[PDB]
Amino acid sequence: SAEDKAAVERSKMIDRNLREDGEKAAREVKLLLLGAGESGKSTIVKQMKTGIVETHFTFKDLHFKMFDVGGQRSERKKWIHCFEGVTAIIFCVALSDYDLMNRMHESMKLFDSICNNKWFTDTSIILFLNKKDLFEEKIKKSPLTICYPEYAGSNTYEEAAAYIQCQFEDLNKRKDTKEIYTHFTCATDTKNVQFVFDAVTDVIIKNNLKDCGLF
Amino acid sequence: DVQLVESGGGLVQPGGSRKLSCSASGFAFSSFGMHWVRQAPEKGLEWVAYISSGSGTIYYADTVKGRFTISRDDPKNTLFLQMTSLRSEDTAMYYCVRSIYYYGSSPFDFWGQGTTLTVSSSDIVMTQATSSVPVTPGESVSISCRSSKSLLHSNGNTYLYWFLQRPGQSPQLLIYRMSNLASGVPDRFSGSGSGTAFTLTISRLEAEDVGVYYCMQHLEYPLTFGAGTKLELKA
Amino acid sequence: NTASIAQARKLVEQLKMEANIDRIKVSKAAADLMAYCEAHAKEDPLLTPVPASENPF
Amino acid sequence: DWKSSLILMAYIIIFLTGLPANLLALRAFVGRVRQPQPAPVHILLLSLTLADLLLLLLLPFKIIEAASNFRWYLPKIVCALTGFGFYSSIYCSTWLLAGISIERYLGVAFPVQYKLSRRPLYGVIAALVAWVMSFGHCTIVIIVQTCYENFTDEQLDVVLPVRLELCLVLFFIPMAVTIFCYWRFVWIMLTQPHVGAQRRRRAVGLAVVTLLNFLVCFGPYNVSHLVGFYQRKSPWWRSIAVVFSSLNASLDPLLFYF
Amino acid sequence: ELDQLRQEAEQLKNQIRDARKACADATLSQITNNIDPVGRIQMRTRRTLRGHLAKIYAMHWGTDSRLLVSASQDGKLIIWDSYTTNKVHAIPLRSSWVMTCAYAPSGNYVACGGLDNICSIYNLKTREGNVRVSRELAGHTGYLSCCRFLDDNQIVTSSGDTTCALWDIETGQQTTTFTGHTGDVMSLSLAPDTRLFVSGACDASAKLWDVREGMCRQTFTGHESDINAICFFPNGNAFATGSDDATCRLFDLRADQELMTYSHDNIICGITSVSFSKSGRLLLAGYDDFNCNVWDALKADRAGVLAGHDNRVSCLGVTDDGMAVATGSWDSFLKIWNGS
Repeated sequence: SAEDKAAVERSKMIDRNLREDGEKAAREVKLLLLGAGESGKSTIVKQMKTGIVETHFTFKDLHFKMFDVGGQRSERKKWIHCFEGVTAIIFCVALSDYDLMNRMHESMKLFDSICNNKWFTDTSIILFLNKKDLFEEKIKKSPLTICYPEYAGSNTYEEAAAYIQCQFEDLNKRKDTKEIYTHFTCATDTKNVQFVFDAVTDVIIKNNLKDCGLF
Repeated sequence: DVQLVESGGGLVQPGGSRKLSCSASGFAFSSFGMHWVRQAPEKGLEWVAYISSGSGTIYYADTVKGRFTISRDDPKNTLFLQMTSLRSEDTAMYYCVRSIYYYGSSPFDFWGQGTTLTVSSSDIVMTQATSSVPVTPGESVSISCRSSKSLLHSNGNTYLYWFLQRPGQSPQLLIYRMSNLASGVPDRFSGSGSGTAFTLTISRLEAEDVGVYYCMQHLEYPLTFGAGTKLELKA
Repeated sequence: NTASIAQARKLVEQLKMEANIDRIKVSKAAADLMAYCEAHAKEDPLLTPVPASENPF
Repeated sequence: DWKSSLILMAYIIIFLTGLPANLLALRAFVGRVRQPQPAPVHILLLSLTLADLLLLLLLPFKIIEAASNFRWYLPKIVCALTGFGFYSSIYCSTWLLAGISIERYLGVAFPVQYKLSRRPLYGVIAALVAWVMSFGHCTIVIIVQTCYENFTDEQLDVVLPVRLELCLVLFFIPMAVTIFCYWRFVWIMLTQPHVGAQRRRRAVGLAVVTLLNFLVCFGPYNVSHLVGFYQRKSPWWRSIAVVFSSLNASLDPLLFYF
Repeated sequence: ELDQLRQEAEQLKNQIRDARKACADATLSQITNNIDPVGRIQMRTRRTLRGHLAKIYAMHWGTDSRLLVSASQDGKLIIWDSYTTNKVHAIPLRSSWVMTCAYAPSGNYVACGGLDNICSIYNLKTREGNVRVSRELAGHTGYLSCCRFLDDNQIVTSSGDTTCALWDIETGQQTTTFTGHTGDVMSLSLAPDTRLFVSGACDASAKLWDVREGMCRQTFTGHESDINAICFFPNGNAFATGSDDATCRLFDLRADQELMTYSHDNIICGITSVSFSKSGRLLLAGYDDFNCNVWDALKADRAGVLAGHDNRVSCLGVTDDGMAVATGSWDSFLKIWNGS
């Protein structure tokens, strides 16, 4: 007829804009900032290049979106499925709260529930053990046994920091299908964005092989 | 504030060329289709050309096909109408009318001020009632309309449009799809019809209702305006 | 503390308001649902499908 | 004879296990293209399935040819059309497979560049290039035309230079590309640190078997072109070498099944 | 002091339960067992609306039973013409984490919200041809979980901060605040008279609220997990509840207790959406098993099954006239179902 065209033409123009928006979004990388109790979360936010905070930064011609849901203050199980299919999850843990129901134990508790999540079966996890400068000074006067009663090593920073990383890396039950990246950062560290870019490169490699049927 | 300003008119020799520019301000010009309608001196309205929102669909009247071309500039919100081989019958007041898919129809709600162009030297037929009717404030008027083809469609929509042209002002949409009241129109106006015969009723008359009433079908493209009924106050 | 007592007091006031309300029998309430379903069964296209003549979909 | 029976029998096996497997392969790949964000590999896979399905359509003609003990009872125009479509699909699949190897290699070598630059237009262009190049080069079957068999003195001086050019341009170029792309793909995958051990073997194994299928199926057919030119005679073992080429049309759905 | 307050609370709860048992003579199953069964129900997909590029969370129909509005995670609100499949409008969103959308009864406004904790109202009828945002309702400390329109100026908003609020449009202030829940309220359903509404929360409880006085009328319990779906009976004297377990429950406002239990052994997944037919005879509920089940509201018998989605059915509803049922799912598709 002579009036079906007008409605259809307007409708067809919408999918043209919808396809352009989808193509642009498909070229973007989504990151889920999932720290606990401001464990250096703000430090790593400024080092890259309200319910949920959105942060955009460009590194090596790749667009990154970081979502912070620390201000939600609600049951996580009712909205954590919205982040299914995310490229990776960025986890921030402060090493200085081991002497603060313990702050460190709360971090592992929420890490265990999030790493072993049904919606995050094969998602990449980037663990950021920040505040390492304060950890070195604190470990010289307060032993690690206050937080971990089973610790047997000395108070040297190198092994104490490694011990914390091993416990966090031992909380995942799917080591055969997912990988956790651990990086020690500080306020003056400038390679944090490179570490995130390196971690998401294999995720892109992971998706590239699935597109051609190799996975 | 929706605004459509027309410029680029004047005295043209026969066989010459001219271009009309319609500047759009105050609305999303990209999503609005545009129509060209001219009114010959002491005559009625007639459709000229139409351009779609995305410029994919373009149509012209049979009296201007080939000679006339229409174009739009979305970034500059300007509508163009290039003219070639201008004749003495092209002397009229050209209006740029915005049109979008609105309320399940394609209304002609806003019309431009118009520009003066002087050249010195199968279609559905809509038949109007008597061109002049004497009326006084406080009475009820009834304007009739006849269509050669049934404007009722298989989807239940009868594509009939009612316009009012006040003395010295551009036409204004009153009724679209024979039953719907346009925005900013008082509830005095009403529209009724069935297939080919249509009636527009004004319940309470006012001094601001003086003008010529036009009916145009949107069934086929090829939109045709009626002769027009003029409402004048009694002495 | 004060907040705990105030929270308990608010719950008590809410509970007593819900207790002293008029409750009709379940059988009477059940029959009301049955009557409405039977009365409006004809005007339910989901219940009794209409012919394709008057079906836009 | 025994040679005719063995050739005849293997064609039904490819026909019975190739036609269905290609059907679900096509319907899966057709839907993927209509799905949002189609990768260039999907278009290449769709074109490969069409070329593989095309080869299966004229397989009954080869069966009928082998049924009559290599005797042609059909009009010459039919065989020329039969030969043109059949041989074009072999060369079309050769370039489409090479294009797939390029896509796989670019995925592991430059994953960021591949993701940011992939568009369905590149897959269409690559598929179109393979289609026009294979079709144009395989017109010699119609131009030259037991059908497609021993020639006396004149076509021998004509087909052999064309057959030699067919092996070099149409096969050795994709063969070099396929080997180059898969050799670096295996090297990259093996030395990639952050890939799961179980899935790393799957990617390497699938890449190796695809390269072996390319060499095994398209190898003997193009070597006969080199062998025939050297002796200035049409090779007698061309028919059996063709059977290997048609075998790829059936294993391709299996290669992209799981 | 503080000790005796809890003791009197349990005594009040016991009295309420005793009153509920006293007014319970015969269940709905015994009364309805004599009437004829509804039989097997066959429905077919008439329209498949495509264009969404992410998981769909909202579906709400329009009052004209023709215009549809849907929300997804791509940050786009699409207004659908169900008769012609044409997309009337495409509204970009500031935040792409919208979970619910609402259609005004007048058809002039559309509201949506999500993890931004802001209910944004978009004007659909303006002099300009674009759709612009009109109001941004701020004040909730939790994610938006439901929004319903009473008129052009009043909207009830359910949020993840355990509290519900009644908002004003021309003045971005909370007219009344509804408190009393202990968990996040995930859904709300308005009564036909726009005088009362029911909200289901994560504490396996449903509360009946009065809009004008802004306080809870009654509290309904019986579920074992979080409540995700709610719908109001056409009478206004009953409502249906869908929880995180495989059980659907029908409650009576006047009886103030459980009436009928809808469950089956083969179902283990939860319920995301619940809707009623025109006559309130068919209970339609979406599930996490990629399937939709049609329940006989009077006999708890499974009348029919809607299997047309490859992902979880998140949103579902029935037209005002009840002619068609539109089902949304995480597979980024809308499906309209009609009977033969």
